Amino acid sequence: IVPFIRSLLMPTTGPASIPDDTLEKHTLRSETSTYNLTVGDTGSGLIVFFPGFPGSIVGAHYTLQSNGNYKFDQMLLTAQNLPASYNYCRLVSRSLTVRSSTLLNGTINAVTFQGSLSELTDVSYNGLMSATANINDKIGNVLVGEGVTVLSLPTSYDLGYVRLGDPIPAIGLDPKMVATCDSSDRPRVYTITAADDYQFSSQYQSGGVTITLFSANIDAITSLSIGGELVFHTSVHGLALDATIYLIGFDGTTVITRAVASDNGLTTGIDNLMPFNLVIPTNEITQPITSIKLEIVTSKSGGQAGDQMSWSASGSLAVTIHGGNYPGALRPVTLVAYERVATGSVVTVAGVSNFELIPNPELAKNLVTEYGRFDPGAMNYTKLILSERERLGIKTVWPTREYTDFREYFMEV
Amino acid sequence: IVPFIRSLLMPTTGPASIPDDTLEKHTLRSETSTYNLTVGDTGSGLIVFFPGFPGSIVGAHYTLQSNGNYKFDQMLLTAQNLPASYNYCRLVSRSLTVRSSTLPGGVYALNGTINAVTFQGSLSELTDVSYNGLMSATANINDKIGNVLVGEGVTVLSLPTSYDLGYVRLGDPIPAIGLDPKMVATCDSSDRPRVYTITAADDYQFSSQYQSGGVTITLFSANIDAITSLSIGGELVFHTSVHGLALDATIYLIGFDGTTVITRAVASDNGLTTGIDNLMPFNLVIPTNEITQPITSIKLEIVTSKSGGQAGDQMSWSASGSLAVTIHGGNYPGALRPVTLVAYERVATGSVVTVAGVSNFELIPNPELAKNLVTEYGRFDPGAMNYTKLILSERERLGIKTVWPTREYTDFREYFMEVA
Amino acid sequence: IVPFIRSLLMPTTGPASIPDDTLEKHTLRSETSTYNLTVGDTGSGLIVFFPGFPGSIVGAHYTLQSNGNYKFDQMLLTAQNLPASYNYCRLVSRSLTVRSSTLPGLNGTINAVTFQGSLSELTDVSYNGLMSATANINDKIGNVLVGEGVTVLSLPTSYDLGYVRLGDPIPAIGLDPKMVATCDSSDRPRVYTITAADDYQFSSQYQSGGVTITLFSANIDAITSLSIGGELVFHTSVHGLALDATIYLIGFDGTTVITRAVASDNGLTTGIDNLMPFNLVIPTNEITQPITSIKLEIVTSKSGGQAGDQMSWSASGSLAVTIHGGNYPGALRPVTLVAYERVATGSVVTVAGVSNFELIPNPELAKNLVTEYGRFDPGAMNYTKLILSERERLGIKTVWPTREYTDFREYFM
Amino acid sequence: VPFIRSLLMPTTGPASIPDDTLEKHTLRSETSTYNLTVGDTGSGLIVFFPGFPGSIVGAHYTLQSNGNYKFDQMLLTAQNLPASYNYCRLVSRSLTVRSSTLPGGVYALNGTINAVTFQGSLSELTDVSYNGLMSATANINDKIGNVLVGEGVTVLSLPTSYDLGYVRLGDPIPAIGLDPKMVATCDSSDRPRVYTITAADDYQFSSQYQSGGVTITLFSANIDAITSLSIGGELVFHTSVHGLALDATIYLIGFDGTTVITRAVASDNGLTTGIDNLMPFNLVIPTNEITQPITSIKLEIVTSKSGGQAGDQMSWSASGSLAVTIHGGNYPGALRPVTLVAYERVATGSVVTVAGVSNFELIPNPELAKNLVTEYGRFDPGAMNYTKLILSERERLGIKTVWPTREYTDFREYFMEV
Ligand SMILES: [Ca+2]
Ligand SMILES: [Cl-]
Repeated sequence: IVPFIRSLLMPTTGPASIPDDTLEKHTLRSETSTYNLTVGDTGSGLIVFFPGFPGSIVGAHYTLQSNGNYKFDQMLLTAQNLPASYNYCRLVSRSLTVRSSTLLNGTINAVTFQGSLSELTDVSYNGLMSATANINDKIGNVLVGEGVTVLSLPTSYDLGYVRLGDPIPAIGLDPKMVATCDSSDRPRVYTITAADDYQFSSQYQSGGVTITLFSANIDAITSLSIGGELVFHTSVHGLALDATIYLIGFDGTTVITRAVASDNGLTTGIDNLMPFNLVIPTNEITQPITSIKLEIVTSKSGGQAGDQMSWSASGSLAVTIHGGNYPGALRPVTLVAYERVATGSVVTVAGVSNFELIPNPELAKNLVTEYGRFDPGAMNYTKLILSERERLGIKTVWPTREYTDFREYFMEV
Repeated sequence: IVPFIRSLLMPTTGPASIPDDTLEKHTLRSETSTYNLTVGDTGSGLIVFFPGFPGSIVGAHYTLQSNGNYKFDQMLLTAQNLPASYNYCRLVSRSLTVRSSTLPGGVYALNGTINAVTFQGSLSELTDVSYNGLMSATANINDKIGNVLVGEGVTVLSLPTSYDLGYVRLGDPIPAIGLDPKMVATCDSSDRPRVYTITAADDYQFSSQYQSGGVTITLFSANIDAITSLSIGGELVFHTSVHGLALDATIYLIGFDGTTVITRAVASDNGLTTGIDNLMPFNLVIPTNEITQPITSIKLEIVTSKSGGQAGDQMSWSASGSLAVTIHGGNYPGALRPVTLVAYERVATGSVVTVAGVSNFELIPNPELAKNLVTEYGRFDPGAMNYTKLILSERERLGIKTVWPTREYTDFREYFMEVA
Repeated sequence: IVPFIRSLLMPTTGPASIPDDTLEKHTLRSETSTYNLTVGDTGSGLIVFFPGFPGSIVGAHYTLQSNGNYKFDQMLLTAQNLPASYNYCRLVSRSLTVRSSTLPGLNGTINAVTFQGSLSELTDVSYNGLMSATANINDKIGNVLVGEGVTVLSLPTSYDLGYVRLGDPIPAIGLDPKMVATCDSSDRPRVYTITAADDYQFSSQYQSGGVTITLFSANIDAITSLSIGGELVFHTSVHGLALDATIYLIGFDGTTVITRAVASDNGLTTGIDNLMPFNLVIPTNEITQPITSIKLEIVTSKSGGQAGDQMSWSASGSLAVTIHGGNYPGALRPVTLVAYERVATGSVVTVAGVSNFELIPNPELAKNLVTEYGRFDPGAMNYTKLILSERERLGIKTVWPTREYTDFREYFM
Repeated sequence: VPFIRSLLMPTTGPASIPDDTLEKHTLRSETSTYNLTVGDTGSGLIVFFPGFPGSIVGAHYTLQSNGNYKFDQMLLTAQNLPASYNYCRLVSRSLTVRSSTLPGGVYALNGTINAVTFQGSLSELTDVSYNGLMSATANINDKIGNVLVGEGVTVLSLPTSYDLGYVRLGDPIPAIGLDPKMVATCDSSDRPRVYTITAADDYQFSSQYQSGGVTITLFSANIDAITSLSIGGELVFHTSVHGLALDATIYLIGFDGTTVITRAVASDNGLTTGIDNLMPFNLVIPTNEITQPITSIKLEIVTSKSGGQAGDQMSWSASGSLAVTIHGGNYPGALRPVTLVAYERVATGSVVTVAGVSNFELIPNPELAKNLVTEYGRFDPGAMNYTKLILSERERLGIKTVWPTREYTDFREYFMEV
């Protein structure tokens, strides 16, 4: 039987080279993921998986709080940090199982959504059953003790190798200095026109008046840039602006704040320029970002109760998520939700990720790389299997008992 | 016969999945395009088609004016705006026919001819866009067609510019709320950007006698191409020995018809301090909804002024700097190149030039539609790609054109449905 | 025989279309490369080749100086400048031979290796050090006699690569005769993210003229246009301080290739966020030799100051260095190094090669150059995959002692 | 296979449907021929009911300068089936639309057509403009764009289910009455369509007196009807004000916005304070009163106070629901699907010519039964499977519901050879 197909459908058996046309000298590796997550007091929670992520980021766990909000717990990664040993990567296959081990203890709903985290319209335990219309991309009310298996299915082949966000040789006065070469090919770009002759008007107030000009859903796991410019016009004298950008997490928490304008004084009758020159590095992102908002504070230094403060603005920003549109980098997303699990129980996660990799300079001295086994009918066979996906029942989310049966039905044929 | 081949060569029969290695779960759709364009007073005009555009923009119509300049009429799109229902797209196949359908009351004689050609570059790269000059835009005999009767019509057939192309983000709206009711937020076509680099000045010396109101110059003008969002960055550094000088700088994006599509202030009353590097950064983002017609050039204007100046004293400065124009997803094959031009002349004024076609796509639904639209990997068809490669390699022998006199394309369709 | 395989393994026989799925109407061309390089007084040197470069840049020659440093000699290009006639390109195959052709008044050996990273990533570039840059026995060759020479053969780093924009000039007019405008290689950018400071504390006693520091230095790679964006934010309690900041791009030989002012007499206001944006664009025509590092200099000054006056500030910030089209396979990696030593001073090291391309003509040439999809050859790709997978068994090298490569050619014909 | 021939080429005549609805019947073809006149905008719309089980083929509307459509006339079959038959089933049908003339002053060609088959009924379309129609369906074989009017378009009726029952034709029944204008028919009834509307749920109405009463429209809803329907239900009115009286009328509006039928549902109905005032409807709208397809219904209420004076108050609260039953409305083909043929830029005064054939399975009325033999119909073992095979390969075969006539003609040849 075809190694690649075996690897694709049964990732835990090991890696195999993707039988496409991306002929690069590489090496094959398997990285395990093991976590024992703790259940909060509502007995409900959510694990967000990035099934196709080309690297060490596997997912994020959130617990549902009594007030109905989610709260970030932690990231789910591979056993080792790939960027420390390799510079390029391609995902070959992956599978993870989620089940309670601190065992009749609750149920799981799981779905594979074709967009990115912030694009979900409903993330409730029952709402997720509608995120996709594909019957083989959703699974409902599986007992937590039996568990669910997430299987990564392709979102395109002939994908390029991805830079891993590996550190680069650098020295600096600051011991907290960080330098990396980031995943960049195939950037995702968001364009936000925040104002088109927007008129702001308000009575003076010591300390100024704050407004949130806009708030938009965006997705980011790794480095991103925010560029652009706002132009302000005013008839009033003595106004000064303070502007700040906030990147918010899925749990509503602020993840990043950046000053864009500080005591920026406005001159009457002229175009007042407010540029954006922001770069958010990966190490600063502590949990997935799902929204961005801009705050503007208007103030009049020598003002007094009664003066009117006003200005008009026009402008657009561009948010670039480096490598964001690389299939698997932000989309798709597989959600595994659980409810009614006894508080304090352990939700156990166990999986394998298989990659095609290019070693970093030091490791390259000892790691041989090759083009990889020629297998003439491997791709055709894969295309045949995936086109017959519904007839064969190949799911992205499975009740583990069924996936196990599926594995037998495959090895004994 | 191989459904993909049938869709490729006869787009109006419907869509089919591209038999390459880009295995994504998707859905297949057909969008029609129907337009009844009006002929201006010169009886001449030009339709610019973007045969490989991965989305709803099919082309643009320009009428030729008596003064010899073109004038933008309107964009030609698909029946519905794909970005409103889908987030990702790939072009499978497309064909459009152009022919006259009317004669205003009074004209007894039908008149008019069409010249059409497929140019492997983007709009602003054409060296000649006159009715007869187009015939030389390419050397490939199967990518040009001349003097076809307007009443018979021409058929534009989209031929591949590479397979295994990735899905493209459609410029779909994202969830957002704002104080401004005119606020707009989208996720744009970005993979494979096109980048233009312009060194506007390398120690350029500017010198001129003061003048109330300032002195204006146009530092440079360059041809670039943009249909959707783009950004402009970089910087100009100014040096001066004169005191009291201030600069005003503006960027202009010009359309194919010479008109200004977009203007952006880059510098406003920016004072220049002597014996210091004066910095003028560019931080411009031009969203898609602001581009009303294809952009074919960019130019930079600088206004030098001396507030407390009088007739007689000299104004001057030296500058150095570069800008980078990034067209988001601009180099995605089909996004800007290639271009198919259909020119017509001698058509009775007031007649109707009718456009009708179909576009076929592989699409990924937006979140709301994904709740009701099933997506799949798509029929396995073992020899479809080989057959496609064989047909295209024999393109000249088989006579598969990108532009056809419609009668011939119709004959070609029959000769195809018989042999298969 | 399958044309493509013949072209791939024996580039000097001419071009052939790559049998992948990138179906573009194109034309095929061969560009030769010929150089007679002069050996310096140490008798030692280094030629850096970009085997997969999609265009006219073939390599760079450096001589080793008595003091142990390298010194840039010149670039190695194709006979004609492709961007002047074509706008898009893909590399089909390439091979170059390096051998001594002169005696002034035998001498010397060559070590060569193909490294899977880019120039600045090499950990050791000495004649002997190179032998360990890779672990692949077929990507290194040692102590070949210079008179016999070495042959560098370009092997694929992925197929189904897109066409690359060539950096061709665009129509433009300007007041400055020195004005330059091009459309650059851009798809698949490489991005470096550098966090230069995270509340970095700076402090020093005044000094007429200012105190200079080099905040950081990092290795990066660039051959063609790149851009630098981002921002530094400065805080200070002292009054009257002003900053000057400069970016330097350094070449492989340690020399300064490019310098850009980022801040000039930028005064710092107390108790506020002082913004220092980066808006640099470095055009290809300004890069005279490969860039291997970037550093930032900051000069702090207090105009009206006197001994005892203390100058201090804290800073935070990140920059993003974007190398346009830098991650396109072949544009920066891999690199093939050919080092020679003990060659008589004043000798001629002769370089001779052929580069084969798929090209799309510029507008003017398109009027007379016919383009086509290219020969259908059903099993060409499979055969290529088979050959590359049996690379080790067949002994297909990226660097060869020329005599062996010649025997290999016969054994093939 | 005769059935297939009839289904794909209706003009060749009728054939029995090879399903399981074994009834003794007779087979007939009824032609449709119309010469429609183009209005001053040069634009118009013909609405076809491709699957209608009877003589109603369609309706023609012209587009007016103000942007609204104006009803011209119904398109029927040569003869009125209900006059000779009592039951019916549609076998197959096709119609062509093309211009056949030129108002003097124009000499070559003028006009284009957009056509589409929508799977809903008329009022359910979201956009009926010339260009908007192109999106009514996502099926490429159910739409056709910018066909030259001189060449024409062909509408081909494709099935919306088989094993459909026979439909009563709305035939007259023996009846005598004192009124010469009396009418009695047995209507299409099987498979009614039903709309349920809640017009008010404690709605508060409040207004100042006014001579003649104060009028309001409680609700307005899109519904579809071509033949008889009934409207039943009840409104309940509560009030604290004494002396109030209500007048309530139901309006059935046509596709062109005009009122087609009105029925009083309350006349001078006085409201008693502190009690539930009931207002029951029992409206039966017979087919002959419906002059053009109905696309909406609205409820008008006039509140008055006979002995009131300026400054007097009028208020009440209301609750109510109604059921609109379209007899036989959900019978497949009766209301849905619909095929729209839109034309524009046609010279004013030109003639848009319609020509088609409808094939039916029929059961004669009592008088005709005396002379018309009926039978079960040819046994054709594989006709149904062949039909199912052709329809499943619809996209591969290119079998359209709307065609540029030249292509349909080519399609006919390619079939008569194979
Ligand atoms: Ca491929
Ligand atoms: Cl890219």
